[PDB]
Amino acid sequence: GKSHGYRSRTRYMFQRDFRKHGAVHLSTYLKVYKVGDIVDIKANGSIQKGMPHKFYQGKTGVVYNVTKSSVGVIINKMVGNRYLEKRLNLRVEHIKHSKCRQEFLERVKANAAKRAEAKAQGVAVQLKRQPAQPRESRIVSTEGNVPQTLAPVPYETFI
Amino acid sequence: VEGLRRARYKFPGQQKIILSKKWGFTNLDRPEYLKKREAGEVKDDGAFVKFLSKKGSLENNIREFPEYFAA
Amino acid sequence: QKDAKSSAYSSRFQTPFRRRREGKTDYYQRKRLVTQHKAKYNTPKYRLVVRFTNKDIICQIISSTITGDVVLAAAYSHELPRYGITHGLTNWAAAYATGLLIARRTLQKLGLDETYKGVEEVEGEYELTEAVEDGPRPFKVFLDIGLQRTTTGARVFGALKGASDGGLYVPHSENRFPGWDFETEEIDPELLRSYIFGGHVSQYMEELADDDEERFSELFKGYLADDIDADSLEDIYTSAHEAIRADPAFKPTEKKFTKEQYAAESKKYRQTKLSKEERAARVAAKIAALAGQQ
Amino acid sequence: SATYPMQCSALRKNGFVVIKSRPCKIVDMSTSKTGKHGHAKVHLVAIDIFTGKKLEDLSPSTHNMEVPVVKRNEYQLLDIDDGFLSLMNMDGDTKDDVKAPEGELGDSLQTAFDEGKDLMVTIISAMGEEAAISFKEAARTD
Amino acid sequence: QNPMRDLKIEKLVLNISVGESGDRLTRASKVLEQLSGQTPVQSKARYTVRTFGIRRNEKIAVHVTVRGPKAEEILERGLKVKEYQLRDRNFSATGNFGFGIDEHIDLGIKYDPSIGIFGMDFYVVMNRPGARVTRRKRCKGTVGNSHKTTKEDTVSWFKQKYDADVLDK
RNA sequence: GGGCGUGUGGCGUAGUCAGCGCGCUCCCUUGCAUGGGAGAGGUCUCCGGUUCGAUUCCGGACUCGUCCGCCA
RNA sequence: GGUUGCGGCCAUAUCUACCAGAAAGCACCGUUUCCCGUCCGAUCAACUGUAGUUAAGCUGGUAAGAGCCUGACCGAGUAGUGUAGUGGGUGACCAUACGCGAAACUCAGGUGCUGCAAUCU
RNA sequence: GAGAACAGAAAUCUCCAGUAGAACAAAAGGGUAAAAGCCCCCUUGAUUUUGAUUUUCAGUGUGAAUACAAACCAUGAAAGU
RNA sequence: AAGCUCGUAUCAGUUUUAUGAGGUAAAGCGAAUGAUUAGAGGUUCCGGGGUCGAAAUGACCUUGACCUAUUCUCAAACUUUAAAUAUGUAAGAAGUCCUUGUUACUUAAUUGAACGUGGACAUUUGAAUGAAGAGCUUUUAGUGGGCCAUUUUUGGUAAGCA
Repeated sequence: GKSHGYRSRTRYMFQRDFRKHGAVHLSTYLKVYKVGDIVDIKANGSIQKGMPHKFYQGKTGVVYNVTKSSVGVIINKMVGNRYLEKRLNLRVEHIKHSKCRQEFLERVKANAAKRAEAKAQGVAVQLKRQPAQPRESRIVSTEGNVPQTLAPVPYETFI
Repeated sequence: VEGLRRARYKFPGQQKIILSKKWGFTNLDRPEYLKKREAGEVKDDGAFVKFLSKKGSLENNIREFPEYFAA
Repeated sequence: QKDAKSSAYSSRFQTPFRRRREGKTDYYQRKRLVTQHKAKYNTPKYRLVVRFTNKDIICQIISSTITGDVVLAAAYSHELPRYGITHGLTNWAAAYATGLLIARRTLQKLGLDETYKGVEEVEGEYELTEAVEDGPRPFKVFLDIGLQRTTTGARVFGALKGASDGGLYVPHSENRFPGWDFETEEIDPELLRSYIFGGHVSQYMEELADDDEERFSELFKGYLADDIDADSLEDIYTSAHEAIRADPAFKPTEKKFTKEQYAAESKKYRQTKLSKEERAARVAAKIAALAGQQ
Repeated sequence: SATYPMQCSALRKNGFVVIKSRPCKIVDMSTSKTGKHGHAKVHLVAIDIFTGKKLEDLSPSTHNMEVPVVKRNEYQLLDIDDGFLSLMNMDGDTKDDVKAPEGELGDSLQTAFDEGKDLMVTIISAMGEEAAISFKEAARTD
Repeated sequence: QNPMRDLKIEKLVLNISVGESGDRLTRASKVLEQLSGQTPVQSKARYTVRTFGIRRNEKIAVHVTVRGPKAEEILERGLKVKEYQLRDRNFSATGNFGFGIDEHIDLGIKYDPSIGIFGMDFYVVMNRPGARVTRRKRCKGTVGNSHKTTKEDTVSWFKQKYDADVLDK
């Protein structure tokens, strides 16, 4: 018959990695999570308690509950034609903070600093990001850079 | 070439007979292998040949391959 | 030819942690010590780290951060001459005095010393520093004995007893103290008090000085050089205890020099690395030497 | 439980079955198709272990038949008196509840105990009734 | 050079394999106990072998470990039993050496008719000072190459002390 | 073609991850009848795996004996 | 800058073979009355810091060293791949257009950094 | 790998090398080295009370599991589990 | 189908930026597991066949193993490495910063946790593009035999086959 267990098809997903097996380092236990933090989920195969299901591997969610050794995380799961709210109790070995959130907060504080310093002059702050604009005019010189003519190479076996 | 051309009839599909630019069953070219074997940095094996490298311990590189260091 | 390791072995080998390779840290014990209840968010957990080397006892109060461990206060056994203890700097009572010193020092620098005076009149009874009402809780600290063996009579528990009588709230039971009867599950207080005041070394001093005098000159030579007899060590432990309860303030040494003054001599004495060009010159000379037909 | 179900096709020769609430041991099995379209029927010929009677039953192959639990146990004789054997278990337990065999097995066992061999007795349990089937002699540990 | 490179006997281990449990085992254990002055330890069988007749875990051998000058004294008695002649094959690559002897009568216990006759295996383990580095729990390390005991050093020590000669084979 | 069972000393076979009995060959004892004790005799069909260990647990292969292979 | 205690990252830190180590600190080291544990005070426990030693541990250096780490316009815009055609070819498969882009190999360099407290010519 | 009477291919003892090439009840795959393996000591948390959550999923049931709360316990020096 | 609450948004089968997760394609085997071709150098208290040897833990060849350095070819249920395409989250007003209130939680401790009071920051309010209105509810029909094409792919010699 068919087989769809709780950890089916999780072979390479829950292998550890090359040459970093063994016990886990103490930074994962010394990291501090608060309610509202945004965290990434990546399971550790060395810890069998508090494991996430294989669906939530690589998923990103929001902390809603902090307990003794675990963290409650909220994920949005697509079920059919809508998203449902899923609450997960995961031990802290299987989560880490999302770095995109802290990058955005750094942008927020630097952006507020720019607005605060330029408010003393009113110099059209222009605080929105802009994407890659087309590159403008330039003059390239041939002083020591005379062009070299290239041609297609004929065919050879090369074995 | 005639032996390979006779052997090609026993195979399905299309095969080509190409005269390689390499020396024997090695992977260097003919003048590259010639300018390598004029120095002592090649040394024969049962059918193949072992080559000298600039890496490794100098004691092993001198017990093997003596004629190149005999400069 | 026999003790040879392949390149495949050395490529697939995974090294342990550096402290495990040095054999100094039990990470299985460290994880259970330094981790915190996550609902106590940034609350530090404090370890009384007690380590026994030859000729020293090291007591520290240590919390853990990601960038490394942080020490509130440390107390070594080699600063006991300031309090009047000159000989036996690693005996069970020296461990007691070091624990008492680090307890009084931490409560002084935290300001929790006018309350929680600890056990002023010591008798060898088993009790913990209980919380006084309508005030702050006592300072809570946990042992880190490291790789040292737990054993009834070991002096890590003497350091524990000294720190507990100094006013720290350290959780412990009494079944590892000297004087614990195994069959009758109770603690004998007078033998523990004798050990606090050095009875086990003074009784040996008497029972070896009465018969074997060459041993009494080989060991306990410093006791004869400083005329310390068997009965006076009890009162010098008492005077050391009251000197600790007077001032644990930890004046450091004067260092006799500067950091760069030590660094000049040690930088002169240390060996340096060989650069790439002189390494190439060395191997060219070696090729011209042995492979140059002698 | 004392007894457990099984399928007729799952049964095979030298196995135990329950026929008419008797522990029986099969000697013959034969399957014949009922009709060309239909399923085959199993005809079972078996012998009761205790009484030796021959009992037969035919059933559908997919039908489930009852199967007993039969345990064979090894003991040493102590005495044969009044038709009741007295046996001795490993770890020194003793039972006298077993009745002596009544046939040529019982006669041979009685003569062997009279002339003084050390006799090893096999007694079987199935569905709450107890009997002795065979005896040997201990070649070593005399 | 040589401040504390001096070889010494780490231990002497005396092994008797009676091969089967019971009265012999107890008699061999009594012989080992009276010879050592210490109670001996019996060792269980790892696997069942029919040809030997052994099964798993019947304490088929008995052995004792003696350290110090007493071990040196029993080694003196064993060497005077062996007439201070040992094969070159007896020594090992690590530097440890052993020999096997028949009966304790040559050792001089004297004979009781009950206790029987049992031969012995003597094994001497040799080390230099500083061997605690491997044995201690904290900061366990490996011993350096120069300080290691070897076969040539142990045969030189066995020629110099005990004024004995080794056989060429 | 498919499925099931089958191989143990000459025979009957039994079995815990090779035993007896009757054969065989000797010896001993005592009829009316005997009986006892020794031996020679078994790659458990074969080959692997598993297991401390496999007759025993499994897989593959051989032999032999069975039972089906139907409606059009 | 050396050393110790507790660490963080967990080989640039490991492994092999040699060499060196002032001071201090670690270490080996001396002992079995007491607590305690062993067949064995070897490990563990306790005592002394006394009788000694850098021989080992430890630290550092060396090696056209093994390994590991970093980089390259080195291989290679190669292999692979998203999209397109009433493209080629009997087919197998393959070119082109708009895009993305490896691994092995080769070469060059490197061989622990650092936090808290104490202590040191 | 090198040794030690009987003792040899396999009995017990000693040393060295040994990233797991072993073991963890069973199928297979993950995980584990001062351990999750082997040995020893003490125990019954394989307990009570109802909730929440994950998988299968209709976000029903059943099975299995996760993290807590309120008790009462076990173990250890203790953190804890 | 009936609408209801609102009026340009608590949107989007899309892109960019930042940040995750994956073990396929490819590649690799002088890297682990497994398969596999060929010689070379060694090991015999440590193999087997011959010949010379009284025999010899004898010799000489040969052939097998094991080791060492090479060499040829591979893997759906092998792997150090590792794409492309797909895929999670974020790009603020429900935000940021400052100050200090509550608690029976928590801390050695106004230490922290959560929710707050008061104050400051507004149209470039925090990337692009588009918005066709956005959000919400009730009720009920039919359907629950499918098939084909490109690409990936399984069984099969194959099939207008499954």
